[PDB]
Amino acid sequence: MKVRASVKKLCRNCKIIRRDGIVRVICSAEPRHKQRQG
Amino acid sequence: APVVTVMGHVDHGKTSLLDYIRRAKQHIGAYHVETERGMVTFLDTPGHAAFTAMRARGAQATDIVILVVAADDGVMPQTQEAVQHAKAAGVPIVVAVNKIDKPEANPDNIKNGLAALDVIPEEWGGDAPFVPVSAKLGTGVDELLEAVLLQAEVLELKATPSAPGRGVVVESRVATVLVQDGTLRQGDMVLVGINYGRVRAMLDENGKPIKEAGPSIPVEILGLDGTPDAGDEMTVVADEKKAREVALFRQGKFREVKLARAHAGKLENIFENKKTLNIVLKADVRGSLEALQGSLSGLGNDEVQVRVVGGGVGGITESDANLALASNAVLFGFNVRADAGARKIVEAEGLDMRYYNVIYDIIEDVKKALTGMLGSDLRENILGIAEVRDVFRSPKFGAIAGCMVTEGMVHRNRPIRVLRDDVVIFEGELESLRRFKDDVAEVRAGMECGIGVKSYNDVKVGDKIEVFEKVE
Amino acid sequence: AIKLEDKKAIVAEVNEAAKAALSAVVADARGVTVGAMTGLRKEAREAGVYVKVVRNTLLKRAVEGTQFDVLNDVFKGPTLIAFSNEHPGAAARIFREFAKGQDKFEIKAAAFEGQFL
Amino acid sequence: YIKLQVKAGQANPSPPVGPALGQHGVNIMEFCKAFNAKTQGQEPGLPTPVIITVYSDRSFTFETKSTPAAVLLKKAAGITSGSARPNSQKVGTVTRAQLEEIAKTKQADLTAADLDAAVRTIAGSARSMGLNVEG
RNA sequence: GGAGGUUGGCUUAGAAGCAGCCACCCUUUAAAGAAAGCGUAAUAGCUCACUAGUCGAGUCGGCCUGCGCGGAAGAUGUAAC
RNA sequence: UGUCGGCUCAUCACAUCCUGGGGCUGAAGCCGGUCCCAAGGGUAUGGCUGUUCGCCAUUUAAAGUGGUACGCGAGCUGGG
Ligand SMILES: Nc1nc2c(ncn2[C@@H]2O[C@H](COP(=O)(O)OP(=O)(O)O)[C@@H](O)[C@H]2O)c(=O)[nH]1
Ligand SMILES: [Mg+2]
Ligand SMILES: [Mg+2]
Ligand SMILES: [Mg+2]
Ligand SMILES: [Mg+2]
Ligand SMILES: [Mg+2]
Ligand SMILES: [Mg+2]
Ligand SMILES: [Mg+2]
Ligand SMILES: [Mg+2]
Ligand SMILES: [Mg+2]
Ligand SMILES: [Mg+2]
Ligand SMILES: [Mg+2]
Ligand SMILES: [Mg+2]
Ligand SMILES: [Mg+2]
Ligand SMILES: [Mg+2]
Ligand SMILES: [Mg+2]
Ligand SMILES: [Mg+2]
Ligand SMILES: [Mg+2]
Ligand SMILES: [Mg+2]
Ligand SMILES: [Mg+2]
Ligand SMILES: [Mg+2]
Ligand SMILES: [Mg+2]
Ligand SMILES: [Mg+2]
Ligand SMILES: [Mg+2]
Ligand SMILES: [Mg+2]
Ligand SMILES: [Mg+2]
Ligand SMILES: [Mg+2]
Ligand SMILES: [Mg+2]
Ligand SMILES: [Mg+2]
Ligand SMILES: [Mg+2]
Ligand SMILES: [Mg+2]
Ligand SMILES: [Zn+2]
Repeated sequence: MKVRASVKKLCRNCKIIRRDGIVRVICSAEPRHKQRQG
Repeated sequence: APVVTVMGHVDHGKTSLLDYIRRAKQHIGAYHVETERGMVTFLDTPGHAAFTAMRARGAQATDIVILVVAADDGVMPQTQEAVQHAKAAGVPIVVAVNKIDKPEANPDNIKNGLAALDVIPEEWGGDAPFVPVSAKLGTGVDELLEAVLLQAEVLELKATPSAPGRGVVVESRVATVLVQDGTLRQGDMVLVGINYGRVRAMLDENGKPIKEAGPSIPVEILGLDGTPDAGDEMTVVADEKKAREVALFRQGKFREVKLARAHAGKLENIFENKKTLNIVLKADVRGSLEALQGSLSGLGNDEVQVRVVGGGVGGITESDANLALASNAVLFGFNVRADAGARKIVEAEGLDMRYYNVIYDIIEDVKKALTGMLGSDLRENILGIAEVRDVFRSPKFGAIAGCMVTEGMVHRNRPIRVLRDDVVIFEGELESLRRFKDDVAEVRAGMECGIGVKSYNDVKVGDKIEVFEKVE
Repeated sequence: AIKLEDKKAIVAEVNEAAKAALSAVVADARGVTVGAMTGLRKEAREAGVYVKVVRNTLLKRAVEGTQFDVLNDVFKGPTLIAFSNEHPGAAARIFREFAKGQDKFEIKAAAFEGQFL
Repeated sequence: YIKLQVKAGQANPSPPVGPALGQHGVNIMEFCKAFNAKTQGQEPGLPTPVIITVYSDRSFTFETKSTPAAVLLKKAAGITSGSARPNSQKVGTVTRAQLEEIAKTKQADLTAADLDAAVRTIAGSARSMGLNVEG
C-alpha cells in the first residue's frame, strides 16, 4: 500500500472509497494501485 | 551384447533402475547381466557428463543409451541436454518413463513433449521406441530388456573372440576395462594407454577371480605400475622396450596434436581447414537462446553448413566443454561465463571459447568465419576481476560492497559487468570506490576495496565484478 | 452513439427496400462469427438476396407499408431481415442449409403474401 | 493450427520453417516436398502463405492462400523497397491497368462486392508504400 | 461478436496492432482502431474502444457558494475551551 | 548563573537499531528494497588521540536518533 497526500485513480479499475473517514483507492486489476490517506 | 549407459535428469530414477536391474540378475565401474535373448551389460556411473568425457578421447565406449523420464514432472532441461549429448555422439535412444508408480501416471504429455526433440515415438512417426517401466513397482523390466536388444539391430558382428588384446579403460582406481575385441588371459604383457604392465590380478565385478575376459565383458585388472586416465585404450604388447618407445611416441604425438587442434579448430581458421562447422551455444535466458539458434540454423548452403550441436541455459559447465571438444566444435557464451572446470578443459586443450553480448555480433562473426575473412582479436578485453565479500548499505546512500580484488586492476575509467553463478546481471559503470573511506581512484591487484555501482544496488555476498575496455 | 436524425434515416432504407421486396425472412445471428457471415453475405449477394440487421424497435417503425406487418409479433431478440429481390423465395434455401451446418439461429419466422408461416 | 510465410518453391528446413519441428515433432522433410509439390508457379522467391492444419500425430493439410499484395506492387512498380516515409518520398508509380490484374489475381481472398471495390482495396495499400496511382 | 487486403511501408538478427520512424487508406458490415492495455526472442494468447440483444425511467458531468475531512511527528504530566 | 572530555547515576520523545504485526515488490526459495502499526525489554570490548567525533581490530539479535543549563564539579577528575 502507498501512503500519500494526493491519492487518485491510476487506471480504469481503480475505485475511490471512503472508509472510517479515510479516502482509499482499491483496484481489482493491479494490487499495486492501492492507496491510503489523501 | 551391447554396452548400455543409463542417462537422465537428476532424481528421476537412474541409480534406482540400475541397482534394481543388477539386483534381479562391490562398485568397480561396470556390471553385466545374462538374459535368454542375449547377454547385456551396463556402465555404473550414469549421466551424460561421464559418458561424453571418455568419448572426447576417441573411446566410443557406448552402443545403446536409455533415457529415464518421470510421468510426473517429465522432460526437464537436463533431459533435453542429455538427448543432445546422445544425438551428437550418435546412438539410438531408447526411452523409458520411470515414475509410472504414482497417482500422476499420464505418459501422454511425456510423449508429445519429448517428440518435439527428434525423439518421435513409433505410434507418431516410427523412430524410437517408448516403454513404461517402474523400478519401485518392478512392472517393466521385461519390456525394457527386450527392447534394449530389439533396438540393437545393426549387424553387431566383430568382437572376434580369439584376437589380440583390445579394450578401453573405465575406472582408474588398479583399474578396470570393458574389452571390445580380443581376450585378456592373465599374465600377458599389456600396454594400457601411456602405461605398461603385466596381469597378476584379474578380478571380476563380483570379485570371483578368473583368467579369461569375454568379448564385451568387464574386468578389473590390478598389477599395473600406476593409474592411467579414464578414457585411454589398452592393447597387448610383448617387449617392455616396445611399450616404452610407444609411450614416448604417444607423448610426442599428443603434444603435437594439442597444438594442431588449438591451431586449426579456432574460429579464425574455418574456411581453409563443407566441413559443417559445429557450434555449442550457451545463453543467459531462453529467449536469447531460441532467437540466436534460429538465426544460426541457416547460414550458407553450397559451402559449409552451420549446425548447432549443443545449446543450454546457464554457465559453461565442463560437460558442455567436453561435448565441444569431442565434436570439434566452437564454444559460444552469450552473456554467460565459464566455470572452473570449463577453464581447466579449455586451458589443457584448444577449443576456441569466445564470449559475446550482442546477438548481431555472433552472426557477424560466423559470416566472416564461413567466408574466411574474419579479423582476429576483437571485442574488448578483461582488465580486472573483483570478488564481492560483504554488502553494507547505510540509509543515506546504500550501495557499497566490500570486494577482494583478484588478478587484475579495477579502475573508474572502464565500464563493468556484475555476474552471479557465471551469468551476468548488470552492465553499467562505476559510481564509487574508496579504501578506508578515502576516495582513491585506482585499486591494484590482490588489494581490497569498497565498490559501489551507479543506478544499481542489489549486489550480494558471493558475486563477481569484471571491468573491461572496448579495445579495437 | 447514434442520433435521432440518423435513427429516422435508417428506417427509410429498410422501408425503401421493404416497399418493393417480395419474400422476407427473419433470423438470429448470435454465436456465429463475423468470418462465417462473410460467406453467407457472399452467397446472398450472388443470388440477389438482401440481408441486413436493424434494431427491433426500428423494424416495427420501418415495416408499415402493409408489406410484412404480420411479423411485428416476433421482433423479440436479435433480428436479421433477409428480403428476396428476385425469384421470390430464394433466400430460404441459403438459410436452409446454413442453419444446419453452423448450429445457430432458429430462422424465427417468414412472411409471404401476408402469411406468418 | 500453425501458419507462416515461405518462399515460392524452396521451403527447405531453415529459419523460414523453424517451429514446425517443435509444434508436433513432425517429419518436416515431408512437408518440404509437399510444399514443393505445388512447385514454384511464379519461380522461387515470391513469399506465399500456408495454413498447416495439424491433427493427431502429424497429419497435414495445405492450401497456399495467395501471394501477398506487397511484393506484387513492388514488382509492377520497379523498385524492391517501399518508402521509408510516404506522403513526400514517393518511390514508384502504377496505373489502373496494373491494379486490375493484381486484384484479378487475388479475386480469391478479398471479399469485395464487384471488382471496382477490389481495386480501391489495393490502391489503399499502395498509398502506404510510397507508390502513387493514376491513369 | 470484435473480421478480410495485412506480418501496412521502413528499420531490424527478429519488429507480425503493441522496441523506434512515416503514414493512418480500403472491403464485408450492426460493429470492429493500420489499435488503448497485458503478454512473446518474434509468434501465439487475454482484455478495451465499437455494435446487436436483455432490462423499463430517469441518468451524466462541469460552474458559483455555506460548513466540514485528510495533509498534521517531541521530548517531567492530561497539557493548543 | 563555574564553560570541553572522562567517571557514577539517570529520566523523557519517537523521526524504530534489534525483537513483534502487516501492504507493495523489478517478492521462486534462502536473502533483501520500501512503506505502515508498535517505545515492553535490550541496545559492544580494545589500538591511536585531551578529545566528542573519526579511522582501524575482533564481536553482537542489534551495537538507534535526539531533549534534559550541548542532564549531572555544595557527586568525583583535571588530560584540553
Ligand atoms: N514413487 C516412486 N519413486 C521412485 C521410483 N523410482 C525411484 N524412485 C525414487 O526416486 C528417487 C530417485 O533417485 P535416484 O535415481 O537414485 O537419483 P539419481 O541417480 O540422481 O537419479 C529415489 O529416492 C527413489 O526412492 C518409482 O518408480 N516410483
Ligand atoms: Mg503524508
Ligand atoms: Mg478498523
Ligand atoms: Mg521437485
Ligand atoms: Mg461544497
Ligand atoms: Mg483542515
Ligand atoms: Mg504524554
Ligand atoms: Mg513528557
Ligand atoms: Mg511511528
Ligand atoms: Mg527498529
Ligand atoms: Mg519491526
Ligand atoms: Mg516484517
Ligand atoms: Mg516487509
Ligand atoms: Mg522511546
Ligand atoms: Mg519505555
Ligand atoms: Mg528503550
Ligand atoms: Mg503487558
Ligand atoms: Mg572507541
Ligand atoms: Mg592517550
Ligand atoms: Mg542543544
Ligand atoms: Mg543535549
Ligand atoms: Mg553540560
Ligand atoms: Mg547530551
Ligand atoms: Mg550541580
Ligand atoms: Mg570534581
Ligand atoms: Mg566536568
Ligand atoms: Mg549546587
Ligand atoms: Mg564546588
Ligand atoms: Mg564534596
Ligand atoms: Mg596535572
Ligand atoms: Mg593542565
Ligand atoms: Zn488501478
